[PDB]
Amino acid sequence: VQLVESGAEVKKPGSSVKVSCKASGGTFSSYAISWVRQAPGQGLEWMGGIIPILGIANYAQKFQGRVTITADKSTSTAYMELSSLRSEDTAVYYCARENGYSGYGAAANFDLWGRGTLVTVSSASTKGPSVFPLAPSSKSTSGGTAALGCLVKDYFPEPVTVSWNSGALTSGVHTFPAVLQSSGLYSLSSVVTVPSSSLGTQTYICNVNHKPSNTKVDKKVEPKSCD
Amino acid sequence: NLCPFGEVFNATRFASVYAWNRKRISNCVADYSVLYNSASFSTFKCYGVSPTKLNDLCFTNVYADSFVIRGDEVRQIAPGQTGKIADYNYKLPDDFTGCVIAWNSNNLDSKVGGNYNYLYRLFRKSNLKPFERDISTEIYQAGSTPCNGVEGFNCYFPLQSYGFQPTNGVGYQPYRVVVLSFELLHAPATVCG
Amino acid sequence: SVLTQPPSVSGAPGQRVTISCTGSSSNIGAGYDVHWYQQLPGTAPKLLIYGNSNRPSGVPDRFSGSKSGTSASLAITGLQAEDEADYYCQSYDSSLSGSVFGGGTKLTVLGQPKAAPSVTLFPPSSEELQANKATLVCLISDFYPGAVTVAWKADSSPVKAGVETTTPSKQSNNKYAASSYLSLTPEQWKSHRSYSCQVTHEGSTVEKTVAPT
Amino acid sequence: TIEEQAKTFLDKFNHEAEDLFYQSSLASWNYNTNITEENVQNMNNAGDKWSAFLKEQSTLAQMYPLQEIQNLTVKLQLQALQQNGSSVLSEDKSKRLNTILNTMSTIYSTGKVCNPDNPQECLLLEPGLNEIMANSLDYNERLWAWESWRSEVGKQLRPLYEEYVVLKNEMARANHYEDYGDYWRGDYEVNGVDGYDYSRGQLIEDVEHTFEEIKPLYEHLHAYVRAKLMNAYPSYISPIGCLPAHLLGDMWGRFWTNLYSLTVPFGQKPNIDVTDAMVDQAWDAQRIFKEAEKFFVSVGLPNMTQGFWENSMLTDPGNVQKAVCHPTAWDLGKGDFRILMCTKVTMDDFLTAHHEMGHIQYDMAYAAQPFLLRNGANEGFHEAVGEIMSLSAATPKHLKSIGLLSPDFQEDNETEINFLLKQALTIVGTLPFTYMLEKWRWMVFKGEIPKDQWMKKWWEMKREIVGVVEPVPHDETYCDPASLFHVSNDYSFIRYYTRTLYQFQFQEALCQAAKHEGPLHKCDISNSTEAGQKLFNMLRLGKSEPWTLALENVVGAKNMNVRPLLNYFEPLFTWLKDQNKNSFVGWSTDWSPYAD
Ligand SMILES: *[C@@H]1O[C@H](CO)[C@@H](O)[C@H](O)[C@H]1NC(C)=O
Ligand SMILES: *[C@@H]1O[C@H](CO)[C@@H](O)[C@H](O)[C@H]1NC(C)=O
Ligand SMILES: *[C@@H]1O[C@H](CO)[C@@H](O)[C@H](O)[C@H]1NC(C)=O
Ligand SMILES: *[C@@H]1O[C@H](CO)[C@@H](O)[C@H](O)[C@H]1NC(C)=O
Ligand SMILES: [Zn+2]
Repeated sequence: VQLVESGAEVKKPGSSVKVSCKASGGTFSSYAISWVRQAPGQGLEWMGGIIPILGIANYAQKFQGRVTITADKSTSTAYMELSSLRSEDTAVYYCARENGYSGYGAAANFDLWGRGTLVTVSSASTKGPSVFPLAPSSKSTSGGTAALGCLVKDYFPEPVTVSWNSGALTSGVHTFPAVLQSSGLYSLSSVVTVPSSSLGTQTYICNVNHKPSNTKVDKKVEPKSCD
Repeated sequence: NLCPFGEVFNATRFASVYAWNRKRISNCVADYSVLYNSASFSTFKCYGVSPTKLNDLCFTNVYADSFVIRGDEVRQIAPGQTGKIADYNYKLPDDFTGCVIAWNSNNLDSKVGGNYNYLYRLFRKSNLKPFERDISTEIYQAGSTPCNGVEGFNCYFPLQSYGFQPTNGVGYQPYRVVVLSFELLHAPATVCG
Repeated sequence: SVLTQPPSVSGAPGQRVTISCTGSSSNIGAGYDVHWYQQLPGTAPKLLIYGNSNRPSGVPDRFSGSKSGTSASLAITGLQAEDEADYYCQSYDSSLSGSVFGGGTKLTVLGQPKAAPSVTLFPPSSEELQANKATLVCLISDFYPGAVTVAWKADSSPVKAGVETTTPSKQSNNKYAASSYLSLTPEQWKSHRSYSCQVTHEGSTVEKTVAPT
Repeated sequence: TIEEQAKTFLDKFNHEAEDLFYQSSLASWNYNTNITEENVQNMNNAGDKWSAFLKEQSTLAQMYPLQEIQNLTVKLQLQALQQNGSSVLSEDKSKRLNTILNTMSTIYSTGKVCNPDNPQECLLLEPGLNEIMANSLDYNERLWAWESWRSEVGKQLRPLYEEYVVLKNEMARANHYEDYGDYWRGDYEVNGVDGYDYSRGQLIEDVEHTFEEIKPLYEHLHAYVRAKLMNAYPSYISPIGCLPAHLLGDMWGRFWTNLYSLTVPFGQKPNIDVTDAMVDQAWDAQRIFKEAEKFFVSVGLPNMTQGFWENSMLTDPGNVQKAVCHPTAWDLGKGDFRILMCTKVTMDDFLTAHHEMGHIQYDMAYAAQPFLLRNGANEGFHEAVGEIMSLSAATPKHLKSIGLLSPDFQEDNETEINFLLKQALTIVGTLPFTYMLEKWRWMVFKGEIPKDQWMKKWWEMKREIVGVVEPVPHDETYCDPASLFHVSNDYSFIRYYTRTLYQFQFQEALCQAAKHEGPLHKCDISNSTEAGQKLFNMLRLGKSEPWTLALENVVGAKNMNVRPLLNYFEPLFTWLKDQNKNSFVGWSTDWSPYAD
């Protein structure tokens, strides 16, 4: 079967998460359900597991009290409670199935895996993004092409859809990701390729939509006059 | 150097009887006289080897099999004994050549409200060979009706929950039972006394 | 963790590359099966080898496992393109009292067609100076993630503050593009005469210098 | 393949029922020592979980057939598990029935009597009414107490009792039984064992055949007590008629020991009494329990667990909290054993403590048996086992052996007669009442009597079987049998009738196994290890074996008999025979004190 997990949310120091899991077509029975996270580049280790019918859980040594795992067999689900969220707790969590056997060894093996819930901890506060235009200089346009775009500052979170002329441009558009800074700030970039013959008849604008902040700024780009 | 045995006996969470903690002891000297002279265990019965002359003899490797059972199945841990745990969880072979240690831990494996952390296996389709672990949670089919993984009629779960509480008798109190096995195969000796 | 794997293994297409897991005596040497796990990049992991010698349904016959003593081994008879993955060994431990994975083994199949890196330097505009912040960007295109070192200089001393490296994203023509950022102040923007972007790739270095004035 | 499914189901039920029963017993013990509202909530939720689990497991058991299993123990477990009771009917009828039972309990518990001089001054039933009925030397006061008790509860219980009777009859008819009496008598039935079957009619015939043998021992005692009350009260009882209703010691006429001081035949010889012997030697419940443990372990029986010695109460800590001052033992299971024993420095408390220790020893006997192989097929075996050890610990030889009674106390032909009379005043005297009540309830539940002649038949059979006269006629508006503790909370009363013979059969068996050819009343079972082992071999069996075999392997008889009961009081019988050389023996059914 397939296991469905929740989406990705950002979190704060302290607080808690409510990562869940759901098995399609039932079959959330006669099998232990374990939770394994994937640390960003440092491996995977096992949080714990529940035999869902018996309602008894077990945990690891480093996560015996910090993490609490619960199950509900009626709706075929399991609720993960992770209190005391710090920075090293930023990872992606998976709900894996268990396939116990009688083989002499009889080691627990995870057959089916979930979609994966990405949980991250950030201390960034909600603020107003700032967008400023960019235009090429005289020396930059050596040939018949020119490069220009719009840059985003003081924005959060990283999902941002940048459209050129409300989606009227589809060729030569590129999207760039952000990078961690000293203060936890993120910044992206966007460039397009345009001929120099269209710089005096058609203007280029950037439309940035931020769903959590309920803001949408319309800004124009006008080429440099000194160079 | 001394073999690691203190953290085996002073472990915070012993494993359950359906999936017992198995450890290999080798390439060190293990003084079994410390365990006998401490005398902090109710059970010190050792078939296959004398209770005292195992210390000065040299063996190759040691297996430690730790689990927690109740009181009246300590008798069941013996060659030739049968039971719902001594056959379906850990069947000690008739040619056992080691020792079994059991001690009472009612102050560390039980608490108020009912301790259900330790499990056990109750129903099996057939018997199990010695030195075999069974962690299969597949529903035991009793009758001819195939329930296909849904709990119901002629379908009961093999794994149940224990009844460890600190206010119970010595016959149902949590006893930490470890099994020591000596192998004398065609290998040079690594553990001595 | 307790279970030790090589950090990475080189990949020879069409030959055998063995991935080993040298654990302790209480996890592998005890007798527990060593379950081999394979995770595709950007994909949830799945069970590759279970029972320490047996193969699940939907697993190619190229991947086979074998454990002797306190060490396990993964056999990869055939090396194709989609074998790019990190391989983990999982075994139950007695002292830890729980299942623990390994450190991962990146099986890297060889391949490297590339070209010269093309970089462009975009100076800041006039309206950005009134925001009490100065940004310097370095647009680089037609390059590869190998040797993406970015250095900054102002004709008198290298800059060691505000420099970061961004993971490139795949384009629609099997190309990857990225950029580097620099946070500064408009007060010191006019102090320096010029700014340049330094990118080193396979020994090919290109220099582009902008002039604020 | 059906039987192996039955065994797996029974094992699952055993484990889960052991866990839930331990939880409910824990809640009950928390309540009975630390009475508070949340303890009542704990009892209620634990009982609801227990009832729901038993209900669904019994439905799953009743789904199984019963004609393909020859396994005896499996058949017994299925029979004792496939029980529905009030759940066989609809939800509204079951709710009505248990609401009627709760009204019974509330009306019986809330029993108060107020003086006619002022309605403010009233006295409750348990704390004080029994005390003034036990300690009274007046006829008019006891008559007024009887009238005040039975003139206000019967009027509010009579249609309620009729509703309870008809609801119980309907539930019995809905459970493939002719009547509720048949349902209660079916607990003694044995099915499967060849040559040891037991129906519901042979029990009644054997009870009648033993009652006609206890009648000569009862009518002589009746004549003796009638002569004693005549000597004490010349103008209140004539030795031609029957005994007064309210002059039976206690209120219900069960225990006649309240008039023992009034009916002492030899007041010169001092009665056996070691109350000062334990008062002046600083004896507490700890020392009593220790010596009882030593006596129990000296006869081969294993001693108590540490659980009993540390978890169970034996004293109340002042007035900072309230606890139940009533003897009640609990078999919590999983090696946990507890007992409420309200200890005072007396002899009745001593005998009650020994009886409860016999109870918990019987509970510990079948420790390895499952929850469906629990306490035996009757609820009188445990009573008999407790009371035989209680009477063995109360013998003068036992008191002299432990250094309590002085060795200079002689045993003449008067103190033994007084002891036999005291024992028969509480053992023999309740058999006619028990037989009458059981027979009456049997015919009520069978339906042979209409609703307009219940009192007439009850008093006609009271004036003949027991032989008790009424100071005033009562119409059908009253309900006097509905004033018993065992009838207002749905327990059977034939258990006392069975244990009255079981105690004497066990005593004779132990005295024969201890090689004691002397008198039965001076027989002592101390120092007897083989008799203790032989008794424990049957105590361990429990309900796994039929009670007929459990009697055959102990006393050598498949059916109970009154031979030990008649042999025990033989000197008392001869004394009653030769003392009643000029007094009338028997009673008349045509006598009435209100007709004079
Ligand atoms: C008894 O109940 C009271 C109710 O508040 C509680 O405070 C106390 O701890 C209880 N004692 C025991 C021994 O259970
Ligand atoms: C009932 O079955 C059990 C289990 O097979 C068996 O041990 C027992 O002897 C049987 N009962 C009788 C009376 O034979
Ligand atoms: C058993 O006999 C000995 C013999 O002196 C006696 O001291 C002891 O009290 C007897 N046991 C009991 C329980 O009376
Ligand atoms: C029961 O008696 C034995 C000796 O027969 C003794 O060793 C044991 O300590 C006694 N039990 C208790 C709880 O004192
Ligand atoms: Zn009793």
